[PDB]
Amino acid sequence: LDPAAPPEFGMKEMRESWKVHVAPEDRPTQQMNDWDLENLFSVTLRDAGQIALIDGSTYEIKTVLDTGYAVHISRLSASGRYLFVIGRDGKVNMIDLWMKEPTTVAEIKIGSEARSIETSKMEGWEDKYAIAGAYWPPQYVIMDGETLEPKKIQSTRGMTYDEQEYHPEPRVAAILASHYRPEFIVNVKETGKILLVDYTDLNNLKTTEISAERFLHDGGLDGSHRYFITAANARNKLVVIDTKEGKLVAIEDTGGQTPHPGRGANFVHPTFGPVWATSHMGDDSVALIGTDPEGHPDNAWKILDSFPALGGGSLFIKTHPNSQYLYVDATLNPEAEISGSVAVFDIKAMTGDGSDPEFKTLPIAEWAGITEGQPRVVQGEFNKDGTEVWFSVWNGKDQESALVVVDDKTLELKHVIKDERLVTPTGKFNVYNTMTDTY
Amino acid sequence: DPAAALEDHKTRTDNRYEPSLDNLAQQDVAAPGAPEGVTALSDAQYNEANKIYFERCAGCHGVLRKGATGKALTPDLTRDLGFDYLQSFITYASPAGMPNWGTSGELSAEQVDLMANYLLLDPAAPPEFGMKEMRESWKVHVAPEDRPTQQMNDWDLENLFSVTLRDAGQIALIDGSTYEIKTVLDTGYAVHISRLSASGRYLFVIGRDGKVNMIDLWMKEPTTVAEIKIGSEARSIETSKMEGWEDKYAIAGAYWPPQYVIMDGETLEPKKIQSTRGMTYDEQEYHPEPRVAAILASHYRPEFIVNVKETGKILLVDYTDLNNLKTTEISAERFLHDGGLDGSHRYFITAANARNKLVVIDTKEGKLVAIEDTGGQTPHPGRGANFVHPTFGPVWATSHMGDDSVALIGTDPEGHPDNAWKILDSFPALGGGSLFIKTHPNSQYLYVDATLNPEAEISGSVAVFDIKAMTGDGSDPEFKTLPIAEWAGITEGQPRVVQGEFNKDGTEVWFSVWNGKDQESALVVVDDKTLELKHVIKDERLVTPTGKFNVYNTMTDTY
Ligand code: DHE
Ligand code: DHE
Ligand code: HEM
Repeated sequence: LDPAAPPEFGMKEMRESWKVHVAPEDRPTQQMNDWDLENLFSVTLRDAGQIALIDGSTYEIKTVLDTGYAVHISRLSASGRYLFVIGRDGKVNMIDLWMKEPTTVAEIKIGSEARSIETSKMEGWEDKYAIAGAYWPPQYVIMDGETLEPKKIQSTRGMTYDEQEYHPEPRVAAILASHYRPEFIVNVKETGKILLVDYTDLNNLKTTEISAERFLHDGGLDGSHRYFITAANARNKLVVIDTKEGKLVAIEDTGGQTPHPGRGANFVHPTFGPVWATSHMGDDSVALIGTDPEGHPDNAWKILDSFPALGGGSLFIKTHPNSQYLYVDATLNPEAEISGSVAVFDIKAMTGDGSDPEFKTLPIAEWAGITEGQPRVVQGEFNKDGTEVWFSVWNGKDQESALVVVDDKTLELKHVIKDERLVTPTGKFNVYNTMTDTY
Repeated sequence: DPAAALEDHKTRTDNRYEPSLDNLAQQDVAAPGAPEGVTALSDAQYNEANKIYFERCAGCHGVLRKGATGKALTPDLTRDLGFDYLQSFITYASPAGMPNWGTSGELSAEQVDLMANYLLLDPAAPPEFGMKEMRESWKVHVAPEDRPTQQMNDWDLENLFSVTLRDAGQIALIDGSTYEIKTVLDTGYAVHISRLSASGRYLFVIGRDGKVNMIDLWMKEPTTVAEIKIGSEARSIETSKMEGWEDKYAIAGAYWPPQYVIMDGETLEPKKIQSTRGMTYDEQEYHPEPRVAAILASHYRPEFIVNVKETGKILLVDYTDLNNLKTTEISAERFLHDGGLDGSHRYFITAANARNKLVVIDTKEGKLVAIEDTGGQTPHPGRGANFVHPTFGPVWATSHMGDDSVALIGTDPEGHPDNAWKILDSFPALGGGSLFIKTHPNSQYLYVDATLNPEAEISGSVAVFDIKAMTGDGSDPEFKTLPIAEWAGITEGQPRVVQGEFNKDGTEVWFSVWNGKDQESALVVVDDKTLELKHVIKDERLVTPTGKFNVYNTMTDTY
């Protein structure tokens, strides 16, 4: 039978869902609670349709807030004051961390299926805007950073970059924010276009539509925050965009199957210099790409090394400037023992001689002490000081889950977080590292 | 109440101006399945109804029936209305289309039923037309390397006129001084407009069917050197006019699919296709059929200026990099159609016709500068008419389809600040149904036609205002009436006079005496200095002459 196109979701629909619980004039003018906001972690309690705000040093759950169902990610405004979360269903909640009791100050629905949201990060534009992307309808929406008022909706339906054929369903994938220009960086999956959207004028809207590679998914900025490196996953490529000049710089095959970097991991390789790393969903490989055209021209935008980690099914790779370690999970691996563990490479020991660097295997799920099921360990996230790294031990909604905190210096267990309210923990986002894009 | 069709569907002068998608209508379609509660149409019946729909209803209601000037007619809506309502409503007929080729708006009893039944069935979206399709249609008849390196014919190219012989799908190249038809070229289907490359060497024509032809005027015998199809229905084309980018690119706009395409200015190779489907500027709701209307070229930046109708967006597309594509999507006003640049070539002034607004864009800064109501009904400027009003200073003028008014808007923000982007004067011309207003820097006269006027006396004449006599004292300036059709001496039918166009020197202005395809038409040349008849062009080959474009005035945007 002929398929019936699902309903659209425009301004009228968004505005009807738009609710401002606490108007800006009624919010505080300074932090009114005594929490260490920058060291706070926003944790997704997936199936419960909630998030937990957890103290990064005491591990105390400061509060559990109701949100949209299965929040995909948490993102922070550039000032670190406002917390934005978006559920699979397209529901966005804006939380004021300055309130005596932080809660949702405004909410809005931006589509039927959505996975991304981000805040304005250009100097001078702090707290000005938020942007959300949807799978359905194929669109992104720029909202007021203070009230969530929907200001500009842009359809992503359009032509594929290569064969230049119309595609009626180009889903918006990752959305990042430029630190070089007042622009949002939007990945459009099926058409293989990366959009640089200038938010200085939403009426006379300037955008740069960059032809990249199809199946764009996730990615991150390099250490200098100038270049966006993203995975065109189904095609095993990493695309590099210069956000300063607003143009494609390179497209390179990682040599692995289905790279899935998350925002990736930037570090200074002892021999190669500045690099960005990604693991893969399709195999056990970890690939490094040079990210320094000025200082290391010969290595810039070239895959410098590829080596195995725990196994396939990896989703997130992580490191921090203060750490000498590179953490790699294997969340989707069919083998319980593997999906419940993390590989850790010693960056200092890397020579880049072509051999496979050794890694230590952390039995994260074992450390959490969970009997039932075969819980999957996922996504490392560092605290503000970059001295501890957290991992979610993801089990079923009616099963026991946990968060495992690892001491980065020793690679030993630091703390196991368990609470009856900790249902299906997945994404974890430290306020400071998220607001500053430190990865 | 179906009786509402009396007003809703009444023929009016400004509503005869709706696109007829007769090219897309030629496409054969399979009949869809009929859901519970609705009777199915056979493949033959559905095809017949589909052709009628595209030819006389899709212009106002949309190919996809999502609505344009007329509301949406999707199955979810029509099924609630019911067959009886639809049958009764459609029985009263629909608005007539353009004269000399458009529909009468009358349907037989069987056709009314076919339409009512058709509206209850789920509309199938017509085919897309992407790169593969374009490249399959792309033909380079004479490679650039094999073309002349200098003009090989002895024609005064800059004084040449490219004239649309509409129904025949041909164009006539006519000498501007001798009035000799130098050649008549075939393209297949009706050409809508002719545009010139910035150098004046290449002549581009766009057919209503999406066919683009590029003609080399330097050839001993000018002919199409390259061709390509860019869609199913199209009405606009333009060339790169930024200094330094002469002959680099050409761009074509389409009604269906909703998209524009940038092509190589030498070979027509399709380089970049952009969909115009998107959100309306004001209510910000997705629109699946935003038609591309007029397209102009910036003289301040290497950009094309693209009007997107249903969404009310004006696009400034930077052609310096087609891979890392820079565009400025300007929220303007819905129903953008035609327009032109002011005398300084810096500001784009365009009519959002259905809303009686003129939208002004600063092409240097790339931003909207003003939106002003003309005070008239349905402005249709063509590219408009720029002149230095004796008291108001630089102004741009437009006439209207819905009434007899001529409106002037100040176009000098620096030199005449108070008058800038304000309607400085409004006065009557011959009558309603006007389509084109015209002047030239070397002329002291402003010409205004009345093509669609229901009165023969008026539709066959032109009003001429003496710019030097304008006082801007609030009173209505007088005008002389030139009996253009009468001067052409045509008996049969009711020929309609349309579009003035000057020669290179601005000493003579031409008008088309547009009659039916099986009737006699003519081109009338008026001596600008005396406002007297100069010459009448008549030829058996001159079938349905409409648009005329002088090479010099088109390549330089002199209007
Ligand atoms: C587009 C996209 C982003 C980037 C967001 C941004 O830039 O703000 C993203 C990031 C993420 C991030 C970001 C982490 C970071 O450090 O930036 C996390 C934690 C995450 C948890 C999951 N993701 Fe994600 N995810 C998808 C989409 C996306 N995920 C999918 O389409 C997919 C493959 C399947 C689906 O139906 O959702 C998928 C499965 C998952 C999971 O299985 C996870 C582990 C749990 C869940 O609820 O689905 N996704
Ligand atoms: C989008 C558009 C432009 C701008 C072109 C550009 O910027 O390159 C334009 C310009 C034009 C211009 C430009 C004049 C100028 O000086 O720039 C002319 C002569 C013209 C003669 C006609 N046009 Fe036109 N015209 C349409 C569309 C357009 N017309 C329609 O949709 C409509 C209403 C119905 C249709 O189905 O085509 C229509 C009917 C007509 C006619 O009936 C005319 C009078 C005769 C003909 O040849 O079809 N159109
Ligand atoms: C072509 C023969 C044609 C059809 C078919 C058609 C149908 C149609 C219907 C059934 C309605 C009533 C819908 C309702 O009451 O909800 C309707 C209404 C309007 N139409 Fe129409 N219409 C056809 C042709 C045209 C043409 C050529 C125009 C544009 C000049 C046009 C316009 C309108 C208008 C206006 C209305 C009233 C509602 C509104 O949109 O304001 N139609 N039409």
